[PDB]
Amino acid sequence: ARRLELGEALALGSGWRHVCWALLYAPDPGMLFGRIPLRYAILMQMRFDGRLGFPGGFVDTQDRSLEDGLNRELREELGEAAAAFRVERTDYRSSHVGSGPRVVAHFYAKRLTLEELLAVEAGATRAKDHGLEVLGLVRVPLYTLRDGVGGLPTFLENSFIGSAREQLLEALQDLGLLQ
Amino acid sequence: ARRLELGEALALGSGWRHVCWALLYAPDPGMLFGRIPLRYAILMQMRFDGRLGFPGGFVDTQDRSLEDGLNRELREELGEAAAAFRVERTDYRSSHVGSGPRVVAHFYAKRLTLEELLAVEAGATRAKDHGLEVLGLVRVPLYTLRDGVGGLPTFLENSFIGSAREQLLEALQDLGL
Ligand code: NA
Repeated sequence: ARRLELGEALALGSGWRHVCWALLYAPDPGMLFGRIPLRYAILMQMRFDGRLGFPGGFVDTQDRSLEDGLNRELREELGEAAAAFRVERTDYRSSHVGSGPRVVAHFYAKRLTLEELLAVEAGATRAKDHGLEVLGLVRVPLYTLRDGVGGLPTFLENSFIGSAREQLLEALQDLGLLQ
Repeated sequence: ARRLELGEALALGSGWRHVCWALLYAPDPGMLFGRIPLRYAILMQMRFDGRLGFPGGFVDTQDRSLEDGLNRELREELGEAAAAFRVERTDYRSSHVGSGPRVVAHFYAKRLTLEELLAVEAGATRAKDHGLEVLGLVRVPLYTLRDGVGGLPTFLENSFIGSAREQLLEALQDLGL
């Protein structure tokens, strides 16, 4: 897909929709079976349309900026625990020309505490969106199991919204969250 | 993949292993967007290997029964709120046998109240397996969006464990989908 600089993405015409996406993650010393290290807890969401994506949403008229809407979309999607933290410009990573009509996507990534992250998993089922535009949260498995396939490689065979799969890969590399 | 009656599978030597799956569902009057009926809320686990499947698991020998073992497995995976109900032999649907691995797979379905099922979802992250063998719970979308693609058919392009996708399609056919 077509990478764009943030400023050129804000410059696009009035017929463009802007959509904001957050990778929310925290460190995880946990060990699966006491032997495979999780390394980090990273969240993704099953969308209404059967696809895996990131938390976020379309920025609306009364949004004074990308971040105020992003955070607003998160609270609607994840519930009150999202209020504990605020995704900010420093967390911004990239902007992409999405798919379909005139849509451009902004990708953020925000390190939390494991308690913060867990507190968002635990309340996510009382949110406005849940059971409607949102079907379920899952953690991205960062390990590859003994048969060579189960874990991350298998998990990437799933359906992703737009280009989420590519943004995820890029972010695990840039943030060093594998190997 | 062959189909077996229960007593046939229960006769088989002790070294054969047993795996038991439960499809938990509940009527959901909900309307997605105000326009698309949900009909039923059904739950699926995303297992540790990246594959989606029903809650369930292997029986160990401290499990007396197919059902104790199944019901043991659900408490571990979904938490305390699984105790609201017990999956019984009356909810048995079928059994299947594989090629290579010597395991019989038994399939169950258990009708909940919607509040029962939401308590299972709400309580799910305090379950022992959460963040280890279970990565999270999804609902199954039973609709198809206008495009013929978004919804159930895309949900079906995910990766699944074993006979889950099939077991789901089987259960949807009986329910009136
Ligand atoms: Na599991």
